[PDB]
Amino acid sequence: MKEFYLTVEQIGDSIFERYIDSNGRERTREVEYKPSLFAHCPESQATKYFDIYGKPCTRKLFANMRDASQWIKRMEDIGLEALGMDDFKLAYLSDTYNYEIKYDHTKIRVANFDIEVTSPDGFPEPSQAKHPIDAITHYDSIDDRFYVFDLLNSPYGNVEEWSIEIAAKLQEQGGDEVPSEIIDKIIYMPFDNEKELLMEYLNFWQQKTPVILTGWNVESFAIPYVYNRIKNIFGESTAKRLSPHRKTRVKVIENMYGSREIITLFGISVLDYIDLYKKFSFTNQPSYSLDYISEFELNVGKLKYDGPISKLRESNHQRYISYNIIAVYRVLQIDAKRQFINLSLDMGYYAKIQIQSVFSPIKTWDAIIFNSLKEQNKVIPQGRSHPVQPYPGAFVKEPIPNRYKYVMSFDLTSAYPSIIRQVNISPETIAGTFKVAPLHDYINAVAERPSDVYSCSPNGMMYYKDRDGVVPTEITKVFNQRKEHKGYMLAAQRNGEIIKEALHNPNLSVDEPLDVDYRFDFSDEIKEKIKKLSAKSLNEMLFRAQRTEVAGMTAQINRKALINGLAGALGNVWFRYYDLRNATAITTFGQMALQWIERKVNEYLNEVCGTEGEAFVLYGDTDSIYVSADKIIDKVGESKFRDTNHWVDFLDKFARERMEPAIDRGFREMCEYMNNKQHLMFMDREAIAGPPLGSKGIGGFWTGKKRYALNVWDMEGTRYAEPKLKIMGLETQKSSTPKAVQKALKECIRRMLQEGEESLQEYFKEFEKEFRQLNYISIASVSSANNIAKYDVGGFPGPKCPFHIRGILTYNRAIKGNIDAPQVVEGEKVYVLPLREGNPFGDKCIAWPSGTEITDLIKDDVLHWMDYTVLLEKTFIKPLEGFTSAAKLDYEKKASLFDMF
DNA sequence: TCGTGTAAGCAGTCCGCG
DNA sequence: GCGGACTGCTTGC
Ligand SMILES: [Ca+2]
Ligand SMILES: [Ca+2]
Ligand SMILES: [Ca+2]
Ligand SMILES: [Ca+2]
Ligand SMILES: [Ca+2]
Repeated sequence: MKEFYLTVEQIGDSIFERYIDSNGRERTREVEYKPSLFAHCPESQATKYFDIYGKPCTRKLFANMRDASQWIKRMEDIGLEALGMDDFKLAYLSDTYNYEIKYDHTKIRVANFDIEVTSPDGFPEPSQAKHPIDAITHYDSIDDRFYVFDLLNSPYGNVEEWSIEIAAKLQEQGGDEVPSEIIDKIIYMPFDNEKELLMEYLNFWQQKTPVILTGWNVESFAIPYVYNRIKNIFGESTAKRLSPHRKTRVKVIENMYGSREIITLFGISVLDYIDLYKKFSFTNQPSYSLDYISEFELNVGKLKYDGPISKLRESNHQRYISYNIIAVYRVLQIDAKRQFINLSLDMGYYAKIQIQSVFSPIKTWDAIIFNSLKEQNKVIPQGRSHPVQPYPGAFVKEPIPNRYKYVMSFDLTSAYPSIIRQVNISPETIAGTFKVAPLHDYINAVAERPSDVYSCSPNGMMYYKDRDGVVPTEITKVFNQRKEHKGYMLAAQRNGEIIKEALHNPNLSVDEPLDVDYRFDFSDEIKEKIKKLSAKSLNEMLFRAQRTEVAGMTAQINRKALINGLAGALGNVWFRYYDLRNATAITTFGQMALQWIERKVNEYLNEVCGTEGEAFVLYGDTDSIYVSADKIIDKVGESKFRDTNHWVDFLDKFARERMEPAIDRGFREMCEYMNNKQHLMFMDREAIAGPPLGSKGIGGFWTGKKRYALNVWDMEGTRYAEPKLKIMGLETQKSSTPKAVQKALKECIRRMLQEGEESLQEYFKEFEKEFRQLNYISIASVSSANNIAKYDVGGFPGPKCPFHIRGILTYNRAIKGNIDAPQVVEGEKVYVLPLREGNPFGDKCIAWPSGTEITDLIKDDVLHWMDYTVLLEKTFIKPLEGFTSAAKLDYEKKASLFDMF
């Protein structure tokens, strides 16, 4: 097999590399790597190295890495550019792995771990590590085993061994319900004292040294706690054994307000799953406790126990250990679904970076572009300092607030990357500038043609047409990967809809789910077999189809994010290729493209309808248009349609055979106008939306920019078994809106779009009547909580104190004197409830940590004093009034002359 | 919230508005 | 009460 790296580090003048050799074995080596950097040289000096602008360079070979770094400093002192890759480990990987890396994940040691620490005096701070580590569960991907280290004797209690037999039993048998599929994979090790536990853990770690290290909050809690606890008991040298090279660094992570410390373990790649989830999931959750996320992702019930976690070990050690094990398994289950580890490895090896660098698109693209340029003997420019400067972004059309009955939407495939490719936007393809006219002059095609030689953006920039820039070249490669995975995702989605239809008529039989590849549209033979299957088999197939769709989603959406991140990075001062000329070239072209195509679509539709000046495009944001299809339907007449699916077919055909060719013609003209390198503006139909045929549903509505709802029958070629709501911006989509309120608002919208005014009125009346019965957590608002200390004046709200911070201050007064009560953590999320006048808490609201029950000390009082009237008005009635007034509809029945009977 | 970009919505504070 | 200036938060692209 071809060799591949596992980890790489610079330690002084040495590269430390862990890698898989050609026989599939893990090895470690120290290499005295001699880096090269570059300086500009005279034209007369023969060379094969050139900078990205074609200026010749001399290569400078250094005796060591320190000499290279010192040379960079002196070049700054002199005032001359020091060219080349200044991150020497990236240069090392580029030299050592000069080929597309093919990796074998089965050879990569992926460790998932979690620790328990009993603490009687509050949260056990990792920087202090003053309490014993009393449990570690460490899953190893190569062994496929859960290694359990269990402390039986502690100053906080002596306990009996954990029982695997009780652990396996149902909760109803008094067991812990540790999943049967992992029972045989547990290796249980009890210990008489903490010193022996930790010494054995370190010996185990030496034998099975993680390459990828993950878990939940491991970077912020488990790793620093373990490091500091070992450091406190044994000293620094022993704690450094967590690093295969015995090197660690306390790393200070800084943000807008305050900073925190993590421990860098040289030769390990830490990918904290909470951070993977936050970057790659595209959710925004009210809470990030493992319980909360596991319930959301897997539909598993919360791990239930009695009393505080600080007393769980002494009261129920059995459950304490089982829950530690299950917690590790839950992360593995989430990854089996979301496949974020697989993604990180794919992207990391593609870029040739430390795997943990996948969190940084700037680092990722720096590596990709460096490797690409190096292939041609080209030399990357030195990074420079730039002041942060604002620049313009996208155009968003102001919609007329209204109901919109029939709607078809269209948007550009990978808009900004497509613009980069079309225009040929790259640091080294800049050809010059032209005299800019107002944007509307380009939009309306009255401005003079920018260039007869170069490819242009309406911000004034001109680009070479003879050759592709490195940015277009590399962005295309990742775009092509994205396209492949999106294909699999959409096929799985379409396959899912087939199964859902079949589920209307399940067969009374005993059978098996079909062995199929859900990434490809089901053949006719598979469809016929599906129509004969039982509900059990069909539901298992639906589950598998949906898991395939999720896998495709992860792969495609994060590749989309990477290429969009390149366009964004051009506007970040820390990017080697930062250039506001290029950043603005993209965004300004985008504004033109949207408004240009709005004009073209309006022109086309006025032509087919025989009208003048009519606005068919009702809305657009960045790269999208929403087209009113009422007149198209009305030209045929609703009476002529057999059912809903019939008019959906008709609009689908109209979009594909009439609209898209017209859009394409419009964009081809624009490409010629701007003299672009290649026509790549592909604006495909997204949604077909409308009310069910013969209903009183309104179909859709807009309240304003970035705020709308559509009843969708077909999305990017997926024809739904049941209509699906596309809701954007509205409160149903905001993590701040209470859970039960999101649900109620969604049903209100569903009724508006599908059933009509009278149906909406019936539901409103019932919700208003019953909502006080809802569980307090389900009706609590949510907010991130920053700057608690800033607004805290002697425990009371200072000037301009935000509402949610006021709530936290209220909470803090109510729990004062308790070391056991949960503390609100700066920067994390809180639930928030309004309080009625004259409550014992002395203020108008209270807040507590999200994803948790409020502490028993105050729960009963909070419940008694909760202001249901304010809650309802703020979270439900106000947004609903917004929806209904926009839609020209009433949520309460108005009086009429009929009432007199 | 360490980690690519901008546009833009709504909640709430403060305070003007005769 | 509603708006504007402002902070804070969050979402859509
Ligand atoms: Ca725990
Ligand atoms: Ca798009
Ligand atoms: Ca059937
Ligand atoms: Ca879009
Ligand atoms: Ca599309």
